Amino acid sequence: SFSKEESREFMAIFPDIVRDLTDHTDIPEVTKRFAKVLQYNVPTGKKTRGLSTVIAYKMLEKPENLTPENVRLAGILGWCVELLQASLLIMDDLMDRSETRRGQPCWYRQENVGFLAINDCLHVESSLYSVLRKYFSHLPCYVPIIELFHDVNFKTNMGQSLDALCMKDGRPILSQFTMKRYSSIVKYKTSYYTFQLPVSLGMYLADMYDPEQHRQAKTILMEIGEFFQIQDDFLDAFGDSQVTGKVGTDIKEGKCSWLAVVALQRSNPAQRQIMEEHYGRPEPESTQIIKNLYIELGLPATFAVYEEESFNIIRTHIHQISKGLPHDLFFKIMKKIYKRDA
Amino acid sequence: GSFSKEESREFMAIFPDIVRDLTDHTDIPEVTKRFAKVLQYNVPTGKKTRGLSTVIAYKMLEKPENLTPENVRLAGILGWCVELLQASLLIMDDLMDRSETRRGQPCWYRQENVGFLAINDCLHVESSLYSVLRKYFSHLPCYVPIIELFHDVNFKTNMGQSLDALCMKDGRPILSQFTMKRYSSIVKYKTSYYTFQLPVSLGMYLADMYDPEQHRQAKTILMEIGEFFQIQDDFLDAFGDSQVTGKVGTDIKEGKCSWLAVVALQRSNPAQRQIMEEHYGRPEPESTQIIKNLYIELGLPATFAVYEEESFNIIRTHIHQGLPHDLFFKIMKKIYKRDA
Ligand SMILES: C=C(C)CCOP(=O)(O)OP(=O)(O)O
Ligand SMILES: C=C(C)CCOP(=O)(O)OP(=O)(O)O
Ligand SMILES: C=C(C)CCOP(=O)(O)OP(=O)(O)O
Ligand SMILES: C=C(C)CCOP(=O)(O)OP(=O)(O)O
Ligand SMILES: [Mn+2]
Ligand SMILES: [Mn+2]
Ligand SMILES: [Mn+2]
Ligand SMILES: [Mn+2]
Ligand SMILES: [Mn+2]
Ligand SMILES: [Mn+2]
Repeated sequence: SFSKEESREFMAIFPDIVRDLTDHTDIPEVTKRFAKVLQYNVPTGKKTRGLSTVIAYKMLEKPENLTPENVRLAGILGWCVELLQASLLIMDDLMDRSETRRGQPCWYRQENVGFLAINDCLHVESSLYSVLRKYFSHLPCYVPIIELFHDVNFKTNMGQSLDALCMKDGRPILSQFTMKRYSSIVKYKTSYYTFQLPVSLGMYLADMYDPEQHRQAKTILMEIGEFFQIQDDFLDAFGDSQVTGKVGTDIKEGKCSWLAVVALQRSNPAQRQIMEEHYGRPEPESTQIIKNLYIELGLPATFAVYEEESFNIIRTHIHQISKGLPHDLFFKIMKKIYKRDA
Repeated sequence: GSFSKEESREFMAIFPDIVRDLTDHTDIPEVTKRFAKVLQYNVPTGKKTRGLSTVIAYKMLEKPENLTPENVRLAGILGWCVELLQASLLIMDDLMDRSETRRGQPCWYRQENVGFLAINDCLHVESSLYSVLRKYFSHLPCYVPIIELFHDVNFKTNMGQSLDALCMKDGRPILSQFTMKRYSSIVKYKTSYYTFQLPVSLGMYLADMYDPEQHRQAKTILMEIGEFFQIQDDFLDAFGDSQVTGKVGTDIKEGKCSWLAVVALQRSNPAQRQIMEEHYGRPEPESTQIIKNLYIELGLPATFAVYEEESFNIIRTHIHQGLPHDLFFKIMKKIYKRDA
């Protein structure tokens, strides 16, 4: 349901994650510093992935099996996803040369961090397998959960690589900016870790190992992932940095974003040359010239129309879900993200 | 095993399968073909001591009658999982230490159209070893312990790296904290766990040796060999031939808490100590050459050569004291007097 009481239930676990990873008695300098890394980077987001892990479980598990112990375990799995999100955001902000994350200067920009952000990134990722070891190592779901986290990370790395290959020799490859390429990027970059991981982690905690059941969840959770990333791409250019918590860099970094794809689809020959000349430039005047074209092409209105159609199209596909999977779970995910401004 | 040609041929024959197993996700050939390039350029170009050690350890810890071609090749695949971890750590390290060359070629992040994308490749190469472990070990009792060992050693290595990186604050090195105590802590976490304990511990788990005391006996002697090994690397950074070592040292420029910088301060007169304060951890080429000229004036090359001989003999005395001694003698014989 994504309610005040669940947000308070979830934030109550976080102190214990910090204690489990920091409280290696011969290097207190580093354990104390890693508490700061966790405190800064892990808990200040919307925590949708982590809260979806708990909601997924509660709606897949048999009502009679929903003990306070079993709910807490779903809470700890959640925070393991947020640990992965944290690691990915530390790296992403370095690679995309971002200014602000979640309302604060990006970790790598801070006084004595810089490239040390690369090590923190890797440290925050490996720390979740330590949390998994302490709480799940005596449960049937231990190996499958470990393997899902390894597979999802590998797939997320490939997403991030395909995302980075938008530029060669300082200029974007606008000829290759297709909706086919776009769909491949968000599938691997976003959908696997953001949407599949929480729901699958819910299924494994409930002992739901049926391959066809996971396959039915995957198909709709990929559609939701695409829908989600298109929202992120819109906000990067037209969002309020005060509300979103970040300054957009998609245009400056010359990303194959949903905006850039649709811009090219609808551009006249003079508008295409603008894109050629000014897309993916370090100059502020170029970024504004591109945003001005985006405005000119009615991409705000175009996004808003798509969002509403896509919401309805996805809902129709959720009503057709089979293999005894709960519909409401997927309606509840869509309700939480539909028309978001952060 | 004895680090022989045939053992390098046996170990290099598995590598094509590792690249096949990770790259041959059919809807994105652009990324899988690029990752085959990332692997080819970053994994097998080292000496491969860690990976070859993992095979040698197993051969010497497993019962002679249980050494099948199947079991030896599994120890090899474990060897490559160690070389994948190494490959990922080196990509990250070169970005952080602002290094020019690695293994005779430009550092990965300096290559045309890499840059900060080297941060993704770093992460991507580490996660790829857990895909290899899954395929070949998921049915064995040693699966979970081997998964966990890697996770633990990675976490430990990350903490090593951080301590190493806190040598500087506000552009100046913290020379008053450059002790042998701090140094022994850096190398323990940064080098010894993944370079020496990991191969041997993997060879034990594949031989179904789960006795904690046996892992604790091996650990004690392998921690000594790691400290020895890192001191050798610290000497080469400043006095090594870059054409031979394959890398241009940056320890003086980055103001690292290296053995050389620790011993320099221990023996420095008050004029020599101010030279360090003024010129250590400076980007300017003239500052790096002044420090190397001070290092030569404190007879540090002769100091290292004496230490290397002493420690080599002291460790051999510790090895003599049901684990196979020749394993630890053969590792020490490989790295003793090395110039790369
Ligand atoms: C996949 C993307 C777009 C990264 C950010 O995800 P969120 O927008 O959910 O970020 P937080 O709330 O966790 O900061
Ligand atoms: C792997 C991640 C973080 C998802 C997409 O990255 P983006 O770069 O598009 O994410 P934001 O910085 O816009 O949150
Ligand atoms: C921990 C250190 C000093 C990294 C280099 O190790 P090696 O000198 O074994 O590197 P390669 O053989 O793999 O190049
Ligand atoms: C690679 C790791 C984690 C060890 C760090 O040692 P260095 O930073 O000195 O590595 P080299 O360049 O000397 O190989
Ligand atoms: Mn970004
Ligand atoms: Mn990005
Ligand atoms: Mn974005
Ligand atoms: Mn280093
Ligand atoms: Mn280095
Ligand atoms: Mn070195």
